[PDB]
Amino acid sequence: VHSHGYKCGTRHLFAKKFRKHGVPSVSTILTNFKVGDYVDVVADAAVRAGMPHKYYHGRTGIVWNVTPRGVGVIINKPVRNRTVRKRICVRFEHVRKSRCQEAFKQKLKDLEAFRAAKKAKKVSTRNGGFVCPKKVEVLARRTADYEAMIP
Amino acid sequence: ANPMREIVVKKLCINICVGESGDRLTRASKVLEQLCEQTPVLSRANEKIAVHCTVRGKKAEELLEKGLKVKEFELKSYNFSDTGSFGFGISEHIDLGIKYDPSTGIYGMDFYVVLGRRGERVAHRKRRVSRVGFNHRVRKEEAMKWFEKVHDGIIF
Amino acid sequence: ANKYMVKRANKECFHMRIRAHPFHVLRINKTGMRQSYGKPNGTCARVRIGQILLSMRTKDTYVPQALESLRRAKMKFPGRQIIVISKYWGFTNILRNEYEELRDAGKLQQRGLHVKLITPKGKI
Amino acid sequence: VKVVKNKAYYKRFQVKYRRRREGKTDYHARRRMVLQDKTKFGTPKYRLVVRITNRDVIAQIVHAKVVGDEVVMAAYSHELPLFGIEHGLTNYAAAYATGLLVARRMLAKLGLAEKFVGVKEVDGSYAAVRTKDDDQGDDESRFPFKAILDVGLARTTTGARVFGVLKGAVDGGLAVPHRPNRFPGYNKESDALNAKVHRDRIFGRHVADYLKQVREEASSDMEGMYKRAHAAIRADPTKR
RNA sequence: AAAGCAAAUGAUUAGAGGGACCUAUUCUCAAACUUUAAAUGUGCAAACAACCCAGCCUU
RNA sequence: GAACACAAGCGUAAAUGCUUGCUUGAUUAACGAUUUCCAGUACGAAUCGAGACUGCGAAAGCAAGGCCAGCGAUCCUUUGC
RNA sequence: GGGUACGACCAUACUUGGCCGAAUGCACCAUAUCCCGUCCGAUUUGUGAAGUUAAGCGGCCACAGGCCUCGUUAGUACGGCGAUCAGUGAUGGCGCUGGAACCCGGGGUGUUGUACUCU
Ligand SMILES: [K+]
Ligand SMILES: [Mg+2]
Ligand SMILES: [Mg+2]
Ligand code: NA
Repeated sequence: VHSHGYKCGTRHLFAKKFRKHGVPSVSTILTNFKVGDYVDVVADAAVRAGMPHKYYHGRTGIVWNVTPRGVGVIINKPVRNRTVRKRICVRFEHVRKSRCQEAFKQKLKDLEAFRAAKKAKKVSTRNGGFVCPKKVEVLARRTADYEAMIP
Repeated sequence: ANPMREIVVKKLCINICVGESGDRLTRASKVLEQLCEQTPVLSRANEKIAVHCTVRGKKAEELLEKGLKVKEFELKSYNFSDTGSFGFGISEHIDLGIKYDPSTGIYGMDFYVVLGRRGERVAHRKRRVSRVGFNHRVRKEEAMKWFEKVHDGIIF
Repeated sequence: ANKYMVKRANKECFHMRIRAHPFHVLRINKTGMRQSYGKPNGTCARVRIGQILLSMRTKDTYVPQALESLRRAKMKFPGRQIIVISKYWGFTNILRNEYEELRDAGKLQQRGLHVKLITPKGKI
Repeated sequence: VKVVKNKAYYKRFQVKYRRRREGKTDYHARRRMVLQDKTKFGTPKYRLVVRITNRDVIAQIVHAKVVGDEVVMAAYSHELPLFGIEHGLTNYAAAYATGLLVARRMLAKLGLAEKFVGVKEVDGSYAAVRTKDDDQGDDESRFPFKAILDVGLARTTTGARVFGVLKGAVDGGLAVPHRPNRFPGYNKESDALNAKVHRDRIFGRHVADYLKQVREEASSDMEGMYKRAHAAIRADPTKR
């Protein structure tokens, strides 16, 4: 009940890494964000400006606003018996592009490719079959391994 | 061997540690100025303890010759260092030949001389700094041999 | 353990090592149960199942005395303990029979009270 | 003594960037030079990279990319003899000449020649070039090509050859934002730039005086060819 | 959680090789130590108020 | 393995440390939006912005205090436009 | 087959020691009238080649340290769910199931984009 500030349980949460300290690289700087994208919110801990609250670390949301050095993201949050859509403003360093829809998009690209080729498959292990061993061993629980488990 | 491995004197640093601030430092600063004909600087612990200056070039060679003449062209073996530099000190500036005025008094000084080859810029340049190299580094034995060739005299 | 060994043998025929150190600190409360957190009172060692508490290394002609000395010392400990004969050679991670051959081959680097086997990988 | 560089030291060591180890890149400055507004969704931003070696002057226009920097145009000091300058190639006059070449070649590639021709007569006066950030009250006319100067690790003093390449590029037609505080003729006391002193340096009067003095020391023209060189570059900048 | 101290910080036992000191080991540890690191967890997505392509309009 | 006013944690090496030069972004900021506590109220603190006038820089750029602890309703009094 | 400039990933790229290097280059190097800054042209700034591959740089090597990767430790340690399970207890195995880490052993020691360039 004592000392609940903005950063309470963040000793290991905002720690950087082993042999991976530093500041964001050029590849992070050159990322492009547009309204309607999916992003992950992870803190950087080397950039003090625009760092989100500890609750939103690891969360995924959609962007609704693009600003010269910042991104606005909508994130769900359950409160009592409902979930509230929250909006957070963070800098572009604490935001990463999300790959949560690449499988879905790849599925759509395959479907149109299959139709395009049709306009211009797998082996089931579940079904049975013949098995020819050519050799058969035996498992017998030798007394040697009982004597082995003695440190 | 190579015509680029000759040992040369890089710099000569003169230090006077009077341990006080006031007129004594003022006289010492002037005395160093007449000795090397170049403005000195004050070193502090604040307290303004000492004065010193660094000399490089021909005037470094001439000043080194005068100090060696006082020291009788003889030095101890342990006066050298494994880096490749040595040094000594004289107790009287009057023995250096400088005229005596009964206002400044008599002062001493410490002489240090740094030797090296012609590739030492690499470790000091701003862009693309690197390390010298083990072969190009000047050893103690090379330093002692250099002092034996010119300004001969040494005692172990 | 020390007293029995001196009495029933020689003091220069054995080496005992205690393999449990008292790192845990106990508390005593010593108003009622108000502000009941206690002050340090003593120390103890935390042991677990299968852990070795004492070790004796000696010669083959004194093992009846070694077993009796350990049995008397075990009487001072709480709980249940057993006394076993190690398959290794005197505080070393080397089998008793294999040690004689490796020492003969000379591929055993010697340290005080412990032995490291020579590794082929390294500067010649 | 306690031995540093033991096994524990090498396990915990984290190496710096490769180009930081080699002493070639200042990543603190580079991060700001590539940063752009996120509201500009990846529109190109250009740099003017100027590097001077012991025997060469290099001018490049670089666009940063994730896969790797892309060079759009490059000019070097050793192509000057094809235009008429066979001596120097490192001095302030050569710095001006190579800046003009890279500006002229880039405008030729874009097809933006015969417009934004820059200044024809060479003078050392300040320009105050026109950009979108700060234009001279005019928005109807077409804007010039824009780039920002990238001097690297060089120490930026008054009258340095890096700022000589900048002036040549501006005179060639490029729009590189700048101030005259670092030009050779600038005096910080009066906050005025002596265009006369600047003009002499572009045409190499300082070199000529030293050469004449050296000839005298041995005992007991340049301005004309530089003007011809400037005309030649402005005529056929694509020759090689 | 486990694991580790033959890796940083802290605690700690004894020998060996060059009374301290150094080098390589060794017994034993950590809620307010950690290189590594589970199980049980926890965000998002898996289409119709949407998507893909083609031709246009406006700022 | 130092330092960064102070308690501790995180962070940082051509720097977020030290020295030095110039400065007053510790101003104003059309009732813009948001986070933490949370009843999804206030107060305190903090994040992303639009406009004015500026500072330091050759420039890109950074800055509307010193990162996160350091503070206060109704009524009344008093000041500024 | 190499070099230079600008890079991305940021040790399979680092650290110590050793051997070799055509050409274009890079570099060491020479010097203070002018621009510029220092106690000192050491660093920095302006001028230009009389030399030198000694160093920097590149390539290779070392039962070298580190780092990366695959196995082994090991179905071990630990865990979710179940019992009118065992045991005085401390604890433990069983059923349906998830599943590590250090040590150690084999292998490896940068990949590559843009522009200008010498065979
Ligand atoms: K503003
Ligand atoms: Mg800078
Ligand atoms: Mg505050
Ligand atoms: Na973490």
